[PDB]
Amino acid sequence: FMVSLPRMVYPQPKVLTPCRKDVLVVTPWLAPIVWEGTFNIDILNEQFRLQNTTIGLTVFAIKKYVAFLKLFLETAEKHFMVGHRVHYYVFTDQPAAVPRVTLGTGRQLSVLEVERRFLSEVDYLVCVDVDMEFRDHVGVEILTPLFGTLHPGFYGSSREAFTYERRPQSQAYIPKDEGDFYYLGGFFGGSVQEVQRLTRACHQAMMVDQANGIEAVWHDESHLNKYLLRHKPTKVLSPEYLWDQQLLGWPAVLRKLRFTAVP
Ligand SMILES: O=c1ccn([C@@H]2O[C@H](COP(=O)(O)OP(=O)(O)O)[C@@H](O)[C@H]2O)c(=O)[nH]1
Ligand SMILES: COC(=O)CCCCCCCCO[C@@H]1O[C@H](CO)[C@H](O)[C@H](O)[C@H]1O
Ligand SMILES: [Cl-]
Ligand SMILES: [Cl-]
Ligand SMILES: [Hg+2]
Ligand SMILES: [Hg+2]
Ligand SMILES: [Hg+2]
Ligand SMILES: [Hg+2]
Ligand SMILES: [Hg+2]
Ligand SMILES: [Mn+2]
Repeated sequence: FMVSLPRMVYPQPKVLTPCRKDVLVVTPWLAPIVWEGTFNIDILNEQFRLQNTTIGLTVFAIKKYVAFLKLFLETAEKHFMVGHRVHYYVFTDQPAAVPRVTLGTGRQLSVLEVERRFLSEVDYLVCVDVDMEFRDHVGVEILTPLFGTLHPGFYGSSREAFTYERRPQSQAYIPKDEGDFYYLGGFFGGSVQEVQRLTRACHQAMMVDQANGIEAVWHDESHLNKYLLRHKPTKVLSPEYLWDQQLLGWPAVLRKLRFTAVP
């Protein structure tokens, strides 16, 4: 049950004025593609807060990667789901190496040394790479049953150029005439149920490939793309959500660089 939104004063949307004229803002299966300018964050924040939404953010930090945790968490505190309940899940082989980062109210962190727990603790799961930093707003506009993010190096490429797994012997196989977009393995998420369905599917597919003596060209990312091709995401995030300014600069089409690679 969703309660009514309170009175709000904001610019009236204009039916005869496109949001963005330079980019596709909706997929052929009617899923919004999230770009700056397409959403009113005040309306969205209201909608999700009225649901007392809790977002889980998962990251793996093994070996030398534990060094990226401090900046990742500090910047997440400044830009990730601020105002909402957040639960960080850090999977690491070095529990004692996790930095002591100060968190805002309503936010907590759990260290898991290297399920049904996520189903009882959070509403949405966001899975990202740790060697990154938030530089701008990453909020509830991304929440939906299942979302993928456009790879910053292939958003303008034709499907034929996509680095999908091309060997029929692999479960991640996608022919040259198939494919919507090339999604990043480093930033995906959705409801706990949908995320677990995706990871369960990829885990099984990778096991089959392993038994068959084959390894997808881009590992988990290849399987993720196969899954999202066959199970269309309900929202697609623009490259604003995972960029590398060092390797790609700051194009005009990107009004904001929200989450980026650490040099
Ligand atoms: O030895 C590793 C390799 C990868 N990772 C995690 O997996 C992510 C993605 O792999 P990686 O960053 O090495 O490649 P990229 O995805 O940067 O090409 C890393 O950012 C970490 O979050 C890790 O913890 N230990
Ligand atoms: C995930 O890659 C990045 O965040 C940096 C992208 C920089 C611009 C060039 C993008 C294409 C080459 O990057 C590599 O692409 C392959 C798939 O073809 C994998 O996604 C690699 O992780 C990525 O580094
Ligand atoms: Cl993860
Ligand atoms: Cl991840
Ligand atoms: Hg708009
Ligand atoms: Hg995850
Ligand atoms: Hg998969
Ligand atoms: Hg997998
Ligand atoms: Hg996957
Ligand atoms: Mn990475």
